[PDB]
Amino acid sequence: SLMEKLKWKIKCIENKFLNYRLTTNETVVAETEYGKVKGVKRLTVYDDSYYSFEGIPYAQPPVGELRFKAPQRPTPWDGVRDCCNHKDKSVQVDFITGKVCGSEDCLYLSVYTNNLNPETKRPVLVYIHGGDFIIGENHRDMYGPDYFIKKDVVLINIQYRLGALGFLSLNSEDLNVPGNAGLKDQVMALRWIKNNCANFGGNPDNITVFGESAGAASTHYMMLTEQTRGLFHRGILMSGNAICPWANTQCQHRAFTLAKLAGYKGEDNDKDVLEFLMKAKPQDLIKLEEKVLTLEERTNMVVFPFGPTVEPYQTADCVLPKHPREMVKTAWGNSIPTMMGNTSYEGLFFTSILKQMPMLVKELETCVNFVPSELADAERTAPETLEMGAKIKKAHVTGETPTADNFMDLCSHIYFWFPMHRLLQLRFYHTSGTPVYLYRFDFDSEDLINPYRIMRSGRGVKGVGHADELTYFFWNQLAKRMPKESREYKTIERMTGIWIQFATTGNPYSNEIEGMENVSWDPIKKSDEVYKCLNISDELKMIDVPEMDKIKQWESMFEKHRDLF
Repeated sequence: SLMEKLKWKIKCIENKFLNYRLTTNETVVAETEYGKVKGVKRLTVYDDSYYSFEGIPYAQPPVGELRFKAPQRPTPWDGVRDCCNHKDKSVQVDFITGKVCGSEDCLYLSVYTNNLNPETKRPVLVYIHGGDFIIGENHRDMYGPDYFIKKDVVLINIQYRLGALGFLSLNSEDLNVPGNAGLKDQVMALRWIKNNCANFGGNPDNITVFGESAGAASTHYMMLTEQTRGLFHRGILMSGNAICPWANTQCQHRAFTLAKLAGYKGEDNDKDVLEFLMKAKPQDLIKLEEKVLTLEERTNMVVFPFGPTVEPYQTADCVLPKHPREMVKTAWGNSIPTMMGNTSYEGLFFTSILKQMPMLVKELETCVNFVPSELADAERTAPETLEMGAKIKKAHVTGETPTADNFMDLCSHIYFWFPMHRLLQLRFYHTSGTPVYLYRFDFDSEDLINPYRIMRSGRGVKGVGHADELTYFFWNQLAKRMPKESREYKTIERMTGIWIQFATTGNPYSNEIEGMENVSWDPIKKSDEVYKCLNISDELKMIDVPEMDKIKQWESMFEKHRDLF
C-alpha cells in the first residue's frame, strides 16, 4: 500500500533520530578470540541501559570464491574493531519497498547486555530470526534488545545467508556446494557464541537458542545436526519446526533454472551453471528468485525455491545428511529441555493473500490439496484421498459454505499445529524423559504492533496472528513506551520473564512472574491424550490446548497408514 509505504518511510527517519537520542557517549572494549571490539552504551525509552556490540564477524565475508560455500573462519585483527553500528542485512527483497537491499557481507552477530562485568555468569539467549529463509536481519529497528536487557541475561542476535546465496545446492561433489550454507552460518555463529560469550558476561554452559517461524525451524535444525552436538542447553521453537512442510525442499535442479533466468546460455551441468552464478551480481539472483519455481513445482505446492535441503553427498560441514524426520531418530537436541508453542490464530497471516485471491477458498470444497503429500495419490483423485480431504473439511468448515476464516484456521493446522503434534509424538521415541513444555500465545492488542501486521493488511482486524508475539519480546521502530499498568507492558514482562526463566533453569515456571503464582505447568508426557499448555492472554492460565480436537482429526488421516505418521 502506498499509504503504508509513506508511513513506513516517516517511521524510519523518526527512528533514526530517536536512536541518536538513545545513544550515550560511553563506549567500552571487549575481547574476542579474533580481536578486540568496541561497543556503546545505549538507553531504552524506559530508561534502562545496555551495552551494544553490532557487526561482530563470525565468518569471513562470503564473497568471491566463497560465494555459495560453507562459511570460513574470519581473519583476526589487531587494534579495536568498531562495533557501535549495525552492518548490512543479507541480500533480500525488502518486504515493504519491494526492492532488493542488503549485501553479501552479512555474516555478523550482535551482543547485548546491561552489564559487561556481572557478579555471576549469565544465561545466554541466542535469537535466530525467521523470514522463510529469504528475508530478515538482526537490525534493532525490528529486533531491539530493549525488553530483554531489563534482566540479567546476555542476548545475541545472529544473521545468516538467505535465499539462493544461502541455499544453493548442486549434486556434483567436486564443486563443494552441497547446500545449507545459511544453516552452516548458524552453526559457525553458535560455535563463536560458545567460545566467546564469557567475554561479555555469559555462561557458556547455559546457552538457549530460540527463533520464530523459519527461525524456529532453524533452531530445530540446530538441535538435530551432529555439527552442534552439545553446543547449547535449551531450545525454544516458536511457531515452527524442522518437520514442517515449508521448512525444507530438494532444490538441486533449481540452480540451472535460476541461471537461465539470469541470462545463462549454456547446458544444464552443475559446473557450467555454477561458474555463471559465481559471476552474477547478487541483486540479480535474489530479484529473480520469485520466478524460479516451475509450473510443476507450483502445482505440487512447493513453497520456496531455495531453502534447507537434504544434502546430496557428505562434507566436513554437512548439516542435514538425511531428512529431518530421520534426523530426529538420533538427534542430540532431543535430550535438552525444550519449549514449543504457537499463537491462537496463526493462519491470520494469510489475510491479505486471501483478499488478493478470494478464489483460494474454493480449495476447501474437497480439501484434497491439503492432504499430506505422503498420503495422497499423485493425481489427488483417489477415493481414499478424497476421504482424507473430507476429514480435513469437517475439521475446519463450520458452516454451510467455506469461508476465508475457515481457510485461515486450516492454515494454522497444516503449517504449525499438526507438524508440532507429529514432532512431539516422534520425539517421544527418541528421548529419555527430557521435558518439553507447551505455550499458546493468546494476547491481542493493537496499541503495540510490529511490521508483520502491515504485511497481512491486519490493521483493525482482531486475532493473534503468526509473529504477533514478537512485539512483546523485541522493541521495534513502530513500538512506543507503554504505561507500567498497561496490559501490553505486563505482557512484555511476562513473555520475556518466562523465556528468561526457561533459559535459566530448563523450566518455564516461576512464582516471581506476575500472574504465574497459581500455575502448575507440567511437561507433555507420552501418555497424554490431550496436551496442556500455558495460555498467555490478559491472564496466565493452564488449559487443554483448544486446537486438540482438530489436531486429532488431522491425525485420524493416518489411521490406516500409521507408519507414515
